[PDB]
Amino acid sequence: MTFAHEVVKSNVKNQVLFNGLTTSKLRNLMEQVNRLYTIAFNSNEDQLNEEFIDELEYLKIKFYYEAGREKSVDEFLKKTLMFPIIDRVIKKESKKFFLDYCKYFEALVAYAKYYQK
Amino acid sequence: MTFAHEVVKSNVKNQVLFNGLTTSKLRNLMEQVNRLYTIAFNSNEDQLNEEFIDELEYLKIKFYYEAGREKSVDEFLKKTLMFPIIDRVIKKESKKFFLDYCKYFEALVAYAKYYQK
Amino acid sequence: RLGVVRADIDNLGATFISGIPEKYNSISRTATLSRQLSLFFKYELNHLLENYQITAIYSGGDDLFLIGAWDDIIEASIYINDKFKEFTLDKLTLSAGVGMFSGKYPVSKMAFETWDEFKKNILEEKLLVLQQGFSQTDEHGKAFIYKMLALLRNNEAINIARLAYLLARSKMNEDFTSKIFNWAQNDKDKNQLITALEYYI
Amino acid sequence: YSKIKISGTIEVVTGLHIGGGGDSPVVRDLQTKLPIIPGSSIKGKMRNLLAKHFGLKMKQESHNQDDERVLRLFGSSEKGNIQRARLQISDAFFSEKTKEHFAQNDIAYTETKFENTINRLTAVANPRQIERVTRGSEFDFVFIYNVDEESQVEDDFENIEKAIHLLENDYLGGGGTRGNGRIQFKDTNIETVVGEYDSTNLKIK
Amino acid sequence: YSKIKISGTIEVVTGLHIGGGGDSPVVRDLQTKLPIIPGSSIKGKMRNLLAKHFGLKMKQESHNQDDERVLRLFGSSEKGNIQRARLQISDAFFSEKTKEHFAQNDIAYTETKFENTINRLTAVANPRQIERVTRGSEFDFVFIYNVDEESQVEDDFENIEKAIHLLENDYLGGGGTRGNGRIQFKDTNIETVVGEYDS
Amino acid sequence: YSKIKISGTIEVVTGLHIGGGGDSPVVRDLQTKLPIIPGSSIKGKMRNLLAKHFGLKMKQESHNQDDERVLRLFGSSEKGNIQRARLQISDAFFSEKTKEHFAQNDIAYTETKFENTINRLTAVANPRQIERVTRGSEFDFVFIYNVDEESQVEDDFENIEKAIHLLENDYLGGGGTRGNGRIQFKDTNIETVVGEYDSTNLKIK
Amino acid sequence: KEHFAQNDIAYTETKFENTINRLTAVANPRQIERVTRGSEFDFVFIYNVDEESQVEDDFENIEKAIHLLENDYLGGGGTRGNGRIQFKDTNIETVVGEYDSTNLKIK
RNA sequence: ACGAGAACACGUAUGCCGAAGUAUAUAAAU
Repeated sequence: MTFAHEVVKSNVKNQVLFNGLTTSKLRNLMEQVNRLYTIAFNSNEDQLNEEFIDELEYLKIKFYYEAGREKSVDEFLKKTLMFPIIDRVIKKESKKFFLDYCKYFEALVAYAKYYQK
Repeated sequence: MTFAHEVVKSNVKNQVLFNGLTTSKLRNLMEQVNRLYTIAFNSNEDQLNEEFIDELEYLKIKFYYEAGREKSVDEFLKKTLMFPIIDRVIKKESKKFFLDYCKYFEALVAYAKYYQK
Repeated sequence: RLGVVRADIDNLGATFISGIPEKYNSISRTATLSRQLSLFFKYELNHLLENYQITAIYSGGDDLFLIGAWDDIIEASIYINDKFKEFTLDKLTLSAGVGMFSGKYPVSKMAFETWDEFKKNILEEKLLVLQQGFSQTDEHGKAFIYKMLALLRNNEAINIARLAYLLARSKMNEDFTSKIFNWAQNDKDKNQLITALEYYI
Repeated sequence: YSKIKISGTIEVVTGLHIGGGGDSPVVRDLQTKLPIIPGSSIKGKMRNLLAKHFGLKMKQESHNQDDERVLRLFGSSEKGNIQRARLQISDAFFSEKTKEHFAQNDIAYTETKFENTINRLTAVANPRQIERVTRGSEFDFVFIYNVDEESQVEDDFENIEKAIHLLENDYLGGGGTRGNGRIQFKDTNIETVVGEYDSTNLKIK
Repeated sequence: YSKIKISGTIEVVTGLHIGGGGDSPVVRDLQTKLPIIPGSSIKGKMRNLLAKHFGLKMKQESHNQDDERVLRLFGSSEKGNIQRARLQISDAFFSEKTKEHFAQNDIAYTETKFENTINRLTAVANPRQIERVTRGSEFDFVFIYNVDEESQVEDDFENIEKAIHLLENDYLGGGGTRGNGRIQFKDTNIETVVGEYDS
Repeated sequence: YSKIKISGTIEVVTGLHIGGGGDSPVVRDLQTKLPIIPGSSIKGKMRNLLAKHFGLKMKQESHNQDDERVLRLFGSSEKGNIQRARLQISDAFFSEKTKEHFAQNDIAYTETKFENTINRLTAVANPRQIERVTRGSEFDFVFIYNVDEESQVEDDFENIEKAIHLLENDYLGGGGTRGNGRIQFKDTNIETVVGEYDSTNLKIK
Repeated sequence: KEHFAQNDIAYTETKFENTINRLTAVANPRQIERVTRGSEFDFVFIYNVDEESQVEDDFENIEKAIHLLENDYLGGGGTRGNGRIQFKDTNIETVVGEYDSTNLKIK
């Protein structure tokens, strides 16, 4: 996939990023992701426990609140199909897909941090 | 492509190397490349597994992130044509070319370590 | 181990018969030439050997068959070549070979086994600087040197890079490591450094 | 040649910050990717403190030659002396109860706390983020004690007792003076895994 | 060798905002989800004020070399001279009695204070928000003093006592100027825990 | 004449540092580029501890002569009273199950633990980095015990069982006192490979 | 040879060893050159059956010999952890005389 | 009826032994 690099390069507009998005504006998001991630790591089976599915909904709630609070985060999440991805994750409930999600989001962060003021 | 391997001596300036590049910020790259090298050693046939390819994708993602974090490393990666060779390796999906790349990276790294404050 | 050096005069067939053409080939004169060669090979061979842990096994005619300690054998062989080049006024030359053989070997089998380039370049230049460096930096045991040997023996460029890095991990003075690296780059100087270090052990 | 095993539990009073792996992460394991306190830190801290407790000269401060009883406890074998350590400190692991309780309360193990380094004659407070383990977490530890000589176990155990108490009113980890690293020891147990030595009158608190 | 414990309790007097986590929240203890005072804050307010009360040369400011009494009291080793921190300030947490009283009297743990912005020549009202910790609450803290010289303990303790008074009069945390940061100390207790020192 | 096979796996509780290649790496197999535990390591540590178990004289220590039973187990054949060795300790190979496991969960085989050191009178830090085999990885080991005397079989097995226990509580490799390399054994097994000698009543914990 | 050249693997390993003096606890470094793991050797045995009525017996014996070696070592340090070998792809053919070899078996 | 014939470059020992990812620096000026 790595459609992330395409989105970030397309958003290099005039030197603004998604209309001025910054990595420190993502912090809690990634933090939350990382938490789930390590929990996700400790589990063995691919079937994700109901508590983890509730935590996935909690991660989506965080994303929605952050998008509502900051307009630039909203644009980023909207274009990046982040909410579609999360919904599809919730539908799938499979660990491997979740790990793929983690990688994609981390790539997003890395590419964005690649082009910053 | 070996001119990019002896260019390291061409980048010995005054008294910093690659604008102050140190192996302390490049150790992560060596570990990641070595981890994939052992997986390639386990692989018997030439045609790389798709999960291995995604591993290459993650590798390049790490490359971009490391270039973003540190400027001298960014100069190293760009001035040595790291990303094009990475993409080429991904394109070729051949083990043997991958080993060639790893040897190239090893030469770069070692030569870099030879010259350090 | 023991060292054995065997040497023969190269131009002795011509010297004994043709010697000096057309004007001094008197019977007495070639006799005196023979006499000088004999007296040298039977007296100087006694005198010069004083400082070497060597036993004289066969000396005479044009055959020199000497055995002793490897280092002592090499050193005395050098000494004997120089002394000969003095006494022959650089007119007669010798070809000599030294082989290292394990102790208690049947010598009847050792015998059948058996210059300025060697003296000035290898022993005089490389050997001394390597010795000084290894004197200055300790712990550099046969492990470190043996890794060097491995690096040199596989003559490939990636091995050149490996040798560079390994040298970097040492703590030898930059001049010493750079000299070894420069010597390794040159095929002739690498072969010479290899020989010097093999002598080192 | 018997071996006395010591088990116990590290309860983290304030934040704990090893920071071995580093923007600069703490030591976090690999099979569970849960943070652990590498023993090397534990042994070093306990050793430095116990050395301070006994005498320590500037010439002694030169090259880490320390008081002889401590030396017997931890081993130097440096001045051509035959001294292998009789007390080995292992690593600590994020014990299961901790993970369980935190999961059933949905709490992270690790916090990021942000600091503002103020510069004099500049009035600029630069933000530096430090990652530290959350409070109330626990690890389990095992120490191994070796009896090289019978009539010295009690004397060495007295030195251990002092060093264990020293760690409870000190900081273990990074930069404790900014208030991170306070720990305690609980549920001490002593057993002799191998041998015929009695460890019942023996106690650590 | 000897270690000196200090047990005591801070009471908050004016609204208090440290707000490390920054609608601009305050630091919180994650196992309790409750306010704390990151003892780093104590250390910093302390050292800054003490430098202020002692000599603080402009060159000394630029070079961050602090007064020798200050530097020795808290350890710096930034000028090359090895110096170990002689006092550690740890964090602090809510008191059991404080939390019990809050629950009994239904006292909220945090207050949101509106900060209205008024501009001259326009007087345009754009409220801002900020959070404060409930005033009057008490935290239990610890100060651990280490003895490195049996003759320096008295002088170091004298400096600590005067500094405690300075911290009480001044403001701790951010927005000290607007009325956030006045705390008091109570129930100081002194007791050496390790060693044979007389206190 | 019988040869008795012992099989099982070695589980790394805390990181392992065999590290014969010398930054400061671990020994690796050259066909797979994977960690190994050379049989010299295991065999020597077993001999060392089991010898220390029994009484050893100062002269015996200097001449490496040990107790008659340990020697008969391990062989000296150095002077005079020669004894042909009896238990051949094979090497250890990074088992397939753990290789697949790490691949599936994307886990490194080996970590680079960063460590530090505070020299005295300077308090100045000089860092180091040390490679450690990731914990929980499993090695396969094979022991071959030979019956040079039928009468003594359970006694020899009991001796090596004590050495196995000693290894578990202690450590292999380096950094043992600093925390590295405490190991455990799992799924041991015995089966007579050559001869006509039963091995059912045999056991090794 | 072809596999190693392709995979760029050295043929021979240099193992570092160490020995500990007791009552001194000093370190004495050692170096042993070992053949690489996994290499294969092509071996040839020749058995001249001088007695038709014994060859079966002999092969049984040779079988046992081979079998023992399967769980034992060759060369030095075999107690110390080197030299275990394996036998694969054994084929037996008659090359002199007219004696059948379709029933002789060695693993 | 081959300067032959028999003959494991074997047996002992491992990478140790000590090192603390450490040293100050307010989530801040409305």
